[PDB]
Amino acid sequence: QPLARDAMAYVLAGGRGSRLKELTDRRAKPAVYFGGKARIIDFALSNALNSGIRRIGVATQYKAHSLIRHLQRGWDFFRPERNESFDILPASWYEGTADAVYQNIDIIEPYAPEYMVILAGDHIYKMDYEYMLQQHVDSGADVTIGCLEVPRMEATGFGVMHVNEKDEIIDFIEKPADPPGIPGNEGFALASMGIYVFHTKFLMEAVRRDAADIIPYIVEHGKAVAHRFADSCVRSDFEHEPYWRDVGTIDAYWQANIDLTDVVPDLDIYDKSWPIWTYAEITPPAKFVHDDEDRRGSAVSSVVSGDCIISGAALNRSLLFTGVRANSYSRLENAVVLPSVKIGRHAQLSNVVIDHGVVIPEGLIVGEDPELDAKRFRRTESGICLITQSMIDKL
Repeated sequence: QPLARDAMAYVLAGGRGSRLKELTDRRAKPAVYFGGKARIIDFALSNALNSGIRRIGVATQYKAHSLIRHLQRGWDFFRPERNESFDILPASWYEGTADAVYQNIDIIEPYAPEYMVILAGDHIYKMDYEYMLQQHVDSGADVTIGCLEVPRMEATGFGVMHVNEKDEIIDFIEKPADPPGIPGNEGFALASMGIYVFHTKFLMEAVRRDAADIIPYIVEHGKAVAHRFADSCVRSDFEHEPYWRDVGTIDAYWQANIDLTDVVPDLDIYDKSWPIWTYAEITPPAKFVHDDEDRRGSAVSSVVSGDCIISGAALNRSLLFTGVRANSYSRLENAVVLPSVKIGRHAQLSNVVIDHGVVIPEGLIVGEDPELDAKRFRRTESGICLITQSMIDKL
């Protein structure tokens, strides 16, 4: 009996993405657009669905308006008569991650799932959660915790799990200077994905027995085991390794998107085997016009969504979301361009993330003058400008 039939996925989607700065000023991190493909939250949601988990809850917190609208419009196909449910819970004040689940016990117990699968909604990755449920029951564990096997140095910006010979967890440190290594495989550490499988009876206990803090109390006073991302990752034939991304900074967000322009991308957005569902509208095709001595609308080494009209504009190494209008004599290079952006004639922009809906003035130049760029816009140390409508308005 597939254990997924009896599980509920509970998605924590209050993450602010503080380090994305003005990208997350009027939206939560899980609402952030990714890949010309989806919003970040759709990865976790899609994994649950693809894994056979048909009961999903999503707890929101900060600036959730657009996230909730997205869920309402995109994730609307679950029917309770078929033992399917999708609950949007702005329960999660809020006060904590644990409280996000606690305060909606009265939504959970009616469904009576045998298993809870707690998921962070702010990471991009694909995983078949049935593996982790089978480990969780077979192992007799109180909690199974999803983990990345990363080099000890890279584990420094992570909650890290110190394990023993058979993967049982003996301690946990937040951001360790010298991350405890894996026994017999030192120089790799086991970092926390913030993915926790429980028995539901147990967790209601844990939540209503310590609610009115932290559940690594289980580590010390109980039985926590570790599940490795590599044991249940989903990989397409065109992905050379298990893909996971945090896109925690403007650099990392830019990079993950622009990497999709590669000839052989790390993430395969063309894969059908483990599909990412999202909110999408019927959209006309992308259009390229003008082929002149002075202007040519085309794209090279780029990803272009539908309803994009590239009119005498030159795009190189760029990713455009739906709705973009790029106008004559403009040029984009190394640009990640969110939906519905307009690029005026003669504008030239390089190494930018352009926010949703921004109208870029005729003639604007970005990525020529680093000093002017840092005055007008959010510039990273690496040279990426994040451009919003409010930065454009005060020029």
